[PDB]
Amino acid sequence: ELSRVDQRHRASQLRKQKKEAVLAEKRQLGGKDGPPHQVLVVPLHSRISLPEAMQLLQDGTVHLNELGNTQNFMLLCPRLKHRWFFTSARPGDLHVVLDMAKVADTILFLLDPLEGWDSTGDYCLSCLFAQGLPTYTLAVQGISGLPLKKQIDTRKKLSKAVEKRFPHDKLLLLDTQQEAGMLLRQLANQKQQHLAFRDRRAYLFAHAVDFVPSEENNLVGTLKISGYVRGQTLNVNRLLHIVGYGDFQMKQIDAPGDPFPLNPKVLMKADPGRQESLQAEVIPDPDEEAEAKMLEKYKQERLEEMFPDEVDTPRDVAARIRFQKYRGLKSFRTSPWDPKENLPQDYARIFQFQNFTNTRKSIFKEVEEKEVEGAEVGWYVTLHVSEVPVSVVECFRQGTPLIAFSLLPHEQKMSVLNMVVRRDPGNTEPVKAKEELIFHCGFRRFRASPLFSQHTAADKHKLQRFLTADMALVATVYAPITFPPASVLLFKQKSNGMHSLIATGHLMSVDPDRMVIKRVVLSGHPFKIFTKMAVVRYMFFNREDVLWFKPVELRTKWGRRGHIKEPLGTHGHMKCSFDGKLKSQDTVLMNLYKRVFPKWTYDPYVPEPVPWLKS
RNA sequence: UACCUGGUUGAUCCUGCCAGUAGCAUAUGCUUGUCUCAAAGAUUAAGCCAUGCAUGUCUAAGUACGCACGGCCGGUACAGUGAAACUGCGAAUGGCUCAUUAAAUCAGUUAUGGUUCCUUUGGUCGCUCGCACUUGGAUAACUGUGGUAAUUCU
RNA sequence: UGGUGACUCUAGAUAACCUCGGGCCGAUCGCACGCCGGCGGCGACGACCCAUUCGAACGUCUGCCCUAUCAACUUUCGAUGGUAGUCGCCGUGCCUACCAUGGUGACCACGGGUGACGGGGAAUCAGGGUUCGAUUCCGGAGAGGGAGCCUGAGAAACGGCUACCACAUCCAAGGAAGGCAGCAGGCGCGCAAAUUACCCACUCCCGACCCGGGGAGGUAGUGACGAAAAAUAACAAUACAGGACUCUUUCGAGGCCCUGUAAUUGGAAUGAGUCCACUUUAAAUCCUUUAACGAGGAUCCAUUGGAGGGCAAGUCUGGUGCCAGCAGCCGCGGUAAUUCCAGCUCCAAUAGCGUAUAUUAAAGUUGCUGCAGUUAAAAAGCUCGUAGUUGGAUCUCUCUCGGCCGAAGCGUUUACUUUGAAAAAAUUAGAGUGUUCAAAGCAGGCCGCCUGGAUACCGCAGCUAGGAAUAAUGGAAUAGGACCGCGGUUCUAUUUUGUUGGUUUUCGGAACUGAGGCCAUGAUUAAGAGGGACGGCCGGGGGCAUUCGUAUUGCGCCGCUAGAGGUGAAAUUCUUGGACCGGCGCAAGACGGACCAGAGCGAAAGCAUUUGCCAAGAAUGUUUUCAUUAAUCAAGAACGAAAGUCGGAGGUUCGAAGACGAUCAGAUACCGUCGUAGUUCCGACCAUAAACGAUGCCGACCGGCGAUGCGGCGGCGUUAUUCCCAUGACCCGCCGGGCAGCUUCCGGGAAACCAAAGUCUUUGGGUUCCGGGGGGAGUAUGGUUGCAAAGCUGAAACUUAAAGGAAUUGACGGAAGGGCACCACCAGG
RNA sequence: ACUACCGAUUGGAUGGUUUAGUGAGGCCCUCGGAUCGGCCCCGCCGGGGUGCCCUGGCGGAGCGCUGAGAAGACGGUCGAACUUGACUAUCUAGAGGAAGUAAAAGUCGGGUUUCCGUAGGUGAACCUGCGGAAGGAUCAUUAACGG
Repeated sequence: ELSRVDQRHRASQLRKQKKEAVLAEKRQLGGKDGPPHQVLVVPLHSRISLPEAMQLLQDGTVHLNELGNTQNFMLLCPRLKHRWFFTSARPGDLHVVLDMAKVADTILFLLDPLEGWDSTGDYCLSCLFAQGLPTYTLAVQGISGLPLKKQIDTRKKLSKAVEKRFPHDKLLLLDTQQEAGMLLRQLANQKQQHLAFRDRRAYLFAHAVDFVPSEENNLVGTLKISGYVRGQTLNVNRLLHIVGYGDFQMKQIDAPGDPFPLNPKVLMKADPGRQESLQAEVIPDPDEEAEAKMLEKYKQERLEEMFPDEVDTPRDVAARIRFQKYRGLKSFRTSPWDPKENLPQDYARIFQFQNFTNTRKSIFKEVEEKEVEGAEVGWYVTLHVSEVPVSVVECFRQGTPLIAFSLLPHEQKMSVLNMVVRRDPGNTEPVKAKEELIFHCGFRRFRASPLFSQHTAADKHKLQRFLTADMALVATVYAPITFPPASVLLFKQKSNGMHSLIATGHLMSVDPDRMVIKRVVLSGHPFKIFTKMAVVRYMFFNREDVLWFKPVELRTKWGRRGHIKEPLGTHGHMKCSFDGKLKSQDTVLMNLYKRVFPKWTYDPYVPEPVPWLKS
């Protein structure tokens, strides 16, 4: 490039460009045009009382909103030219923390001085890492509640206790109002993490919610979700999803006056009939017994880890009947399988994409590179919803918040979701393949019966009958369609409504063509050995059983590969050819493959979790 | 401690590089009980900066009429301490960074017989043949009236 | 007057000047107060100037990294110099005016780049060196970019001002205000870096100042950057296991034997911790010192990498099965996995240890010490030639002024060596001294004293004084050369012509000159260096003209002609007009065989018919001449096979291209028939080759042999029909310079091989070019030459663990021979 | 569907040498005189020496004279910067062209020793034309020549 001025001027140009990008990013929050900065406060340890820090932090002009249980307020300061919205959460109550930490702009964690944090807070923090961190900001409370002598070593011990979970952060303390000024200054200017799962749709937080019942006996009426738009330009025709209560149609948007402007009734849109998105999720045209079962599950998992899929052939039931729908494959990787060969009535009830990647690109470019005529971000708007149950307002009076987000096109239909997911080491309870588990798949909450498979690059995926503690699996189930990326969480009712976390991951591409193959290997003990010829017993029990499964190729735990020549006895006595000679301590085994499909167990309603505790 | 080892071939002897070996410096991973030293926004961006601080100053010895004070003794010009303000000096030292800059900077060497110099130190300070037992006019400090949304504005 | 090495210095005299935007010659304060109405001691501030100190500012000599795909730069608008000025604190093209046309450069100017602030210095390192230095000390530069100022002794100052640019804060929209490359903090950038703490107590600085201020600085906080010390256990008895010793044939048994291992037993001793008190300190913290509690290993529990080779420590067990993976490299995985993943065991370092990148030593793989160039990567195609580098032998202290000495010249000038004085501290090497040891530190030690706080290095360049080998350079050869006296011309003597005005005092010194004497008067020698002469020759050395041969081709004539041409076979083609053929000729261009050699000449490319001319050329011979004139060469220049390219001529043969015919599962290579440019000559381009001895040029030493060419020398004998004298041709030697061969344990070398490819770790005669694993690639780009084709110079991105060189065997011959056997054959049974 | 070249849009933007022009602000010079003060002149007056010499105060005009002096301006100078073309140098959106890659078992299917330099065959390999090399495997003979 030469000519030192030329290199310098090119560098100055690039500097200008990246500074313009950064400045264009940072005005989107906490300002005259920006929406308020939502800060969610979690006291991790049980010794901390959030009211103490909450009143140290509340002083600036305050506006104390109130709810049934939680207490969140609005803060406005022209000194820092900053609008804050502080909302408090309790650890263990994973409902509230999970469904309102996915819209909060910055999370402030409180830590006791003596210990790191509570085990319940440890569970909460594990779940929050697994679903996505907006911005964490470490804080402590009891540092100045001790003399200096133990104070410095207390900070040292906390710094020791944090580096195992948070890799490196400074611990910013809260004891005085001036320290709260330092913290507020810190939270005003942070390297904001763009959690793209928030940004790609039009998500809105509700400050007011009013129910106008059309008919009180029908227990359904018009809802007034008024608050701030925080994602994209929100459009009426796109449907609206409430995080705990499903996706449904919204009828009207108005824009009233904002409650808290930084420097101190008209309707925006009604939904046209033809341009509306239609609510069509499917195609229109068509005590000690539990302990004993748990021990049986333990024995089954122990049997299905040292032996992969060894199934003993029953001598009562005929073998070609019990494995009627199975087929044999020469090689798992290379042998073709038709994805449209055998389909039930369930895949005649979902929606398929001709090309997912093209559709995802088109939808994302239509969101980003195009502008719609809806209300812009930062606006204090009100949404009138035609169809909603009453009880959500009751929940709005309980203490849980309401968050409503406008969906992408084709996000309400049913499809076959595939979730890349690995087991959390905190839980060790054996989970079978077709169990009913709760998915938190990115603002959605539902029980499902998934199917676990390997996460390889090939076409066929062998079904996993149990969840492995290190291998990363793919959970496949009928589910409402969601566009990746998406944080995915797996929970189970342990006892008394305690949601236990098992596994977490991301959402992979959604398609029904990803077939899952269930395998069964049948064992046989070779009791006669010639050179490259063997006579094997106890694999079948009839005579026509060997004749039915003639073309299937036998393999061997010691690596030999063969194919059967003839049946000899009336019982299961079987002549087999081989590449080489078997050892005397050897077993032959034959692979049988079938296509397996997930169960249709989907329901959007979820029970409210109780506060989590350790056994 | 003036050192070498594996790798071309059927095998050998070579040229020859690749790789290993030791250092030293930055980053980073994993782990970390004592104790004494101790580097630390140089590299990328000599990019941008919210807020606080970083440069002030009085002796017996320039100017005291702020009762601001305890306080003389009373017509005692000025008893004392002394805010403020004028005056004098400093603020050009220090700190910071390495962008510029290739006989430039810089280093040793010489020169000012080609110059400037606060301060400090020693000299010089009735050499001059031409109201002074004390000269003049202001201006702050203070009193009082104000302007401007606003300033260490006036 | 006084002084420097040198003044246009300092001092003195005279004539004057001395700015109204002006120069000094106390209209000042404090402290005690006191003596014959007047005189006074001490201190503070001040002041024109001088000197000083702290500096600043310009100059001087020497010393920077990479680049030629940067070779000419500078000068209209100062570039180099001269004179006068302007401005400046001064010296100057610093600026102006007038002149002159200069100044720098292959000793690399000018232009670029730099991931450049320079140095002290850091890391490594035998010796040499290589790399780094933003960074606490010194010097410099800048406060977002440029610019211009105020005030002041000192600023082109930014914690001062004024503008424009770029950002950017408060508005009441009229305006106002900026500058963290200061300390903390944020954003941003990133692989990458700490507290919006406390204090002026230490160190020092500032002020009016025994008092005030100090994000300078100190002190704590974060801190596995790096560095020093150093715990995680010690002893005894048992209980086993081994090893030796003794007694026992052995098995076995003992020891006042050894060595291990024990969630075995016993006691004692401790620190990490929790905590008091003191000390520390500005107040603290820490370290140090005390009470109190505080330890049985089944924890107050050590990690990080590894166990195929390099490279220490397992062919241990289970799982996965050329999958997953491991592995820097070589490689492993395809089922007994020595390499993956676990367990156990073990190794390495150890409060540390992995990885990535940069750089260093290894790398004698950047070579000055100290590499290589026949075949592995490499010597230019060849010669000339400038700068550069290098270069034969030779030669052994004094005359005046002052007290035997000091002053003055030295001696042609340097390089070299040695000494001396100057060369910042820290860092480094290093002396001393129990920081408890140590890294450190500069302290400390003894009954108020006694001491330390050294030293060495500090390259080059510049001063200094000796040395005179070695290496340069000079002193007399048209003799206007030295040393002495004998004279002239001119300018001058600073005192002796008491005081003088003087034409003259004398004396002596300087520049040009005429003879004389004097010097042992003055020229080292002739390289087994070179040049140049001269003699006889010698050669396919070159050019011009001339001449000859033979073949081929064409034409004319005669004769016989029906086939001829070609091939492994064939076929295309010519011919009955008349081929091929045999002969007589003519013409056209070509080429100079056999002679022809391990010969010859030429710088190489290359050069072969006779004769003449032209100018060369080596070697030999010389008791010739010049006397160092030489070797190799960046730049630059002639020649340069074939092919090619421009203009002409001529075209016999042959022939790129192009046209036929054969040959087939697939032939398009293959073979034979024609045929254009070309091959030839003349004049210009082109400048490349396997341009090859795959071996730069010059010089020295180092084995043998017996042939050849040229020249010379010495010769028994043989031939010119015995030769009448010399003279050519054979034979035996010797010398010099060549062309080559044989052989050697000269020595080299990886070897093949080589009398050089030797005299090379026992490494240095001079010099030129050039190579750095293999590809990309002699490619792209740029410059330059060329009509063009092309040539010369010439990368990188990316890519691989080999590519390569010499020699030794033979699995195998689809290579050939033998030889064997009534389990093979002949004759047969 | 994913890369990465070329490129229609002078695509736009910014900087360094610049040609020409314009030129903020400071400084210097020439001016200028908002004002402030003084020297006079009157009118009211008090004193001394004998209405006259000078005094203290007030107010007035006399463009009477004098000292200081602000704004502003011509001119010089340094000079940031602004506009216009050229040389550039760089950053940043793009219709399209030519490519390639993963996905379709979809349709049709004998010769040569090895080179080097040039020129032609069609760019290269290969072949041929001309000139060169070995880095490519030497068996047999060779005294007389006089009459």
